[PDB]
Amino acid sequence: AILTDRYINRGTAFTMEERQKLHILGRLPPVVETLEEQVARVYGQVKKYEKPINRYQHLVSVHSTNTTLYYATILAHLEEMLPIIYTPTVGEACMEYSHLFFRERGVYFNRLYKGQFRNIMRDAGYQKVEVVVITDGSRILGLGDLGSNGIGISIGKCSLYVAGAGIDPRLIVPVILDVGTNNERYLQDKDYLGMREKRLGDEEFYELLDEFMEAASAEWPNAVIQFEDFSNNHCFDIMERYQKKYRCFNDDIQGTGAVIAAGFLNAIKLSGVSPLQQRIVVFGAGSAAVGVANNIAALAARMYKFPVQDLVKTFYLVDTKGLVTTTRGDQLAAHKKLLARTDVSAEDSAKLRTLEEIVRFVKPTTLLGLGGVGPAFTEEIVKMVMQNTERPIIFPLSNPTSKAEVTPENAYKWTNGAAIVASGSPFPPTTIGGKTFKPSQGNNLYVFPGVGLGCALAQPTHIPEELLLTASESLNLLTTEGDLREGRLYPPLEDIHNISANVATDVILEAQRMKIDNNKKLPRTRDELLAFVKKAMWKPVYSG
Amino acid sequence: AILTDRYINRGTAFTMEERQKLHILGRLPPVVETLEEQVARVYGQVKKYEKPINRYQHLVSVHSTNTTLYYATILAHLEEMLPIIYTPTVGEACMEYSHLFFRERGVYFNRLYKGQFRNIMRDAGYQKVEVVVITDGSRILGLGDLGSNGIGISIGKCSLYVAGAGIDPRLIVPVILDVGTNNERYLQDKDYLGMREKRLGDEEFYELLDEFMEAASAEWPNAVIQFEDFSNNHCFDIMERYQKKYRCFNDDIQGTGAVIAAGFLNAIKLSGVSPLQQRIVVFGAGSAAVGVANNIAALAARMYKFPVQDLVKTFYLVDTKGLVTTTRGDQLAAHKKLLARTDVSAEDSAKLRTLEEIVRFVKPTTLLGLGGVGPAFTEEIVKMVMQNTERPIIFPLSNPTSKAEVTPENAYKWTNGAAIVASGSPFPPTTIGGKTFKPSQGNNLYVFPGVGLGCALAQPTHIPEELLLTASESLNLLTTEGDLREGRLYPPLEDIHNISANVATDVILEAQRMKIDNNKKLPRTRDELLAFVKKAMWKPVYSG
Ligand SMILES: O=C(Nc1cccc(S(=O)(=O)Nc2ccc(OC(F)F)cc2)c1)c1cc(F)cc(F)c1
Ligand SMILES: O=C(Nc1cccc(S(=O)(=O)Nc2ccc(OC(F)F)cc2)c1)c1cc(F)cc(F)c1
Repeated sequence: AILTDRYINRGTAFTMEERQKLHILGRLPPVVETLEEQVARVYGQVKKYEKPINRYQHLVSVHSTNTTLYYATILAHLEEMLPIIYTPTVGEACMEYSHLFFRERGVYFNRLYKGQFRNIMRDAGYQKVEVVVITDGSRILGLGDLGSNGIGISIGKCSLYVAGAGIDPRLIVPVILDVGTNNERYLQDKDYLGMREKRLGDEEFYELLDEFMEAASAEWPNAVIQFEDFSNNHCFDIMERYQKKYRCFNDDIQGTGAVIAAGFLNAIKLSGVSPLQQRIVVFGAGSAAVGVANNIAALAARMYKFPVQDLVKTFYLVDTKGLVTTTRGDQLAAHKKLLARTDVSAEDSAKLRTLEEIVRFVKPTTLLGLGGVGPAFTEEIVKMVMQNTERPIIFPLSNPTSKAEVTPENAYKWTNGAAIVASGSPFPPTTIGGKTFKPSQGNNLYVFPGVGLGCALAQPTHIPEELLLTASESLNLLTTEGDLREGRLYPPLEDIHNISANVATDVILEAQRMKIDNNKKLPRTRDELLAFVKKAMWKPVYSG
Repeated sequence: AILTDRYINRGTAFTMEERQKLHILGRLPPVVETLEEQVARVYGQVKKYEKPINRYQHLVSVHSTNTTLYYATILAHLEEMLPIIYTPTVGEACMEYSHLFFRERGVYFNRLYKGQFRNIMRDAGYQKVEVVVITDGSRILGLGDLGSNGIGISIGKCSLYVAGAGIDPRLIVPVILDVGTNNERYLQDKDYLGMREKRLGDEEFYELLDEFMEAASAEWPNAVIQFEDFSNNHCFDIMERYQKKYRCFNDDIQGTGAVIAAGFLNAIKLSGVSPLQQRIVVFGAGSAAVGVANNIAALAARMYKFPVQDLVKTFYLVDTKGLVTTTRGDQLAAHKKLLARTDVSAEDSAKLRTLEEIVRFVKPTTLLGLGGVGPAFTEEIVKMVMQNTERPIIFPLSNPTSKAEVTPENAYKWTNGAAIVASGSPFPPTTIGGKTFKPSQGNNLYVFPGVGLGCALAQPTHIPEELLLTASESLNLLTTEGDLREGRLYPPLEDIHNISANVATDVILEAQRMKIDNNKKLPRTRDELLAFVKKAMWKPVYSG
């Protein structure tokens, strides 16, 4: 009952006296270790494997045997483990090694179980669920439809709430809504265990997802519902359909913009060039890219009370046709109209098509890379931004490292260390003339865990944009005057518990201000509330 | 309680109606599979890995989740899985990947627990244990001292009793007696979890092993104790110390000789050249090699009632100095004296040192490779044996494939298909002139499971040499006139359950004849007893 229960198993951390008392003497090799020693040992076992997928496979066996030791190991080595336990290793494990998720506790829905969703949730036998991560395996980036195998994405995401914000590992639920797959290999694969049919149309999709939201609201009323890795045809419409009626958010949309805005406003503080003096090229004009721009504007308005109209005029949106302007002659998509230049002539628009000529005309102080079309921030373009500011802000956020607009190394080299860089991936430091530079990674881990922990404690009726904006500001303000002097845009990733507790505290205070909080037990003053939030967090230490 | 219990979990083999009844609908992806389908799926998952160690790692995760599916997969693919789940992959997993055994149910003894062995066995909480495999990690071949990590050897060996003879997986216990290690890397390794000291001397070794045998005899009175992978300094002395007093055997010593004798007498039947006409070079003169020779003699005496003295005179023993003779001038080790030629002059002995000149003088009809010194059965030597018999019997039994005296391919090539070959490793078939040849593999799996199953049912007071000799004869007689016409020396490995049931039946009848059997419930006639033994075997099928 002790060794075989992964939540209370301590393995070699059981003392000789504990082993005798628990009648497990001789069930373990004789060495007694501390958790710190067990972590160092597990870290050596992980590094004995060269390939990410094999490191993940090892970590899965640790999680299945000693859950405290698993989470202890992730927190000791967070920056290094992140690429293994989530993007991009987790999607590779879903696509080709889906058996790595068979043993994990999750919930599988499909059309065959229509009208039974509530019964299936009841039967799962959870207590006071706090977080539910749901995907359909469609993929936000629309690469590698995973179908049913998308369960691995929900499982990996749930583990980041536990590690990042101390969501108790028993109070989190990974969910796959299998509405089919358009993955041709899977549709023909004898070993695919999911619904063997093309993805359902919107009407049936929403019937099943409505039943899921309603069942969850009734059976898991304390839960936050987080949408993960839904395709663009659904992810925005899902939030529009449910944001007011259920306690839900989408990390890809709302988390990404909260994190990027926080980093960007710290880049502005370091740059010299204040927010109304910034001239920002937004390379890429999808709904997501425009969402990030709007989140930057909203955050600058909150922190500084500049008129938002004036902040929107700092943005120069570039789509596949060129600079988005009112004089260009095309009918603009709704999301592009708000950021469209009104101050550029038809004749100038005609000559603003390539990024090099747009940069030469706009004279930007910032390049935001949200383009997903490879390395567009060329040496020539970086050299022109150096004419417009002493401290170019360059954010190559497109993933992976090959789709990225520019390497941090190149940005630092070409600017001789002047570039302020945030990345969507970890990069090693660059040294120029004995001076060391390292990009700030805008990882989504900075925001979703603290939103999850704040929404779990506060029990708000719903998650309005105010709570994401509060989380974005909280994150910005956690970057210390010391961190800022060393060129960091974010508090350090390894301090994620403190980050999450602060973000959670600020989200709770906002829910309290709006009177949407249903938990009347919580402190209503920041210092006392922060102390309370920290004590509520589950910690990967042996407890009893 | 259902999915999380590896003994009753069926995974996708639970029907839709079962999943609803058991309240696990939505705990599994929706496809329902038969066990045969699950086996094909697992077999594909195993072959997705290139390296043996990675295939083993996958099979460990299947065993931890669905034990019935694990054993079903091994039995469907036995010949292919054998090298992965035991020798030589298992020793590599012990040496460098010992974490693969952490989750497995075993028992760890050492000097720190002196006087507690019985309490530790009681606490392990087993019912009516049938088989116990114990090692100290010293290694029969004295390569790669594993210390505590030798637990993996006992675990792999126990799984071969379950797969080979349907020992119920709940009624088998893997044991490590950690009496230290002489592995210098381990003694310095911060992550070694065993007793960090050089191996104990003989007096303390036997104090601890005596306590083990006595504790086991009292707490697990129905068990057979099998010694596995003990070093030569102890393995023979252990059997001398315990064979009469406890229900125990050593598979390396007693199993190997039983299997090789059975194959060799079938090679003699195929050869034309009858046992008293055979002239057998025994290349290698260790205790083990001489044990095998004596087991061949004892089996030929039992099956054919030739005087054993006359069979012993068919053997020409070759040690590192040359042909073992009474006229050679050295003082012979006790085990070499029995097989020493008395019919070779001092002057002939002086000129009988190289294997090529011994073969030229002896004119053997058989070469037995038990030498462990690489490829000594050269083309020239094989060509000389062709002068002495139409059907040379060539047995390169030294492991691994590099220590082997000759490849089966070479033996078949050089003899143009006339060679009768048994190997200690699996080999692919060889085709010569459109005719296909494949060596017979003398795997230890043919004997120990059936001895374990016979001794579990019969509950003999002890395991005298009569029961091994009976098992050796049983195995020989299971090679059908059809198998023999196709050149096979052994019944087919994939029929291991039937083999084990027959071996077990013949062992029981022998224990009954000697009146050492303590189980009075068993049939005493072969047909009825075989039917009973088959029904008692655990089968990897879903039962309830
Ligand atoms: O926990 C058990 N044994 C253990 C033996 C050495 C060490 C440890 S540990 O917990 O201190 N470290 C550890 C663990 C599992 C890792 O994952 C992958 F390697 F197995 C990796 C490290 C644990 C255990 C659990 C059972 F359910 C049954 C049982 F008989 C033993
Ligand atoms: O058994 C479970 N799920 C399962 C899901 C798909 C398929 C199967 S299976 O049993 O039909 N096949 C299978 C299994 C484990 C393999 O090992 C390595 F891949 F996990 C390999 C194949 C089983 C299970 C067990 C739990 F303890 C909790 C839980 F939530 C689910």
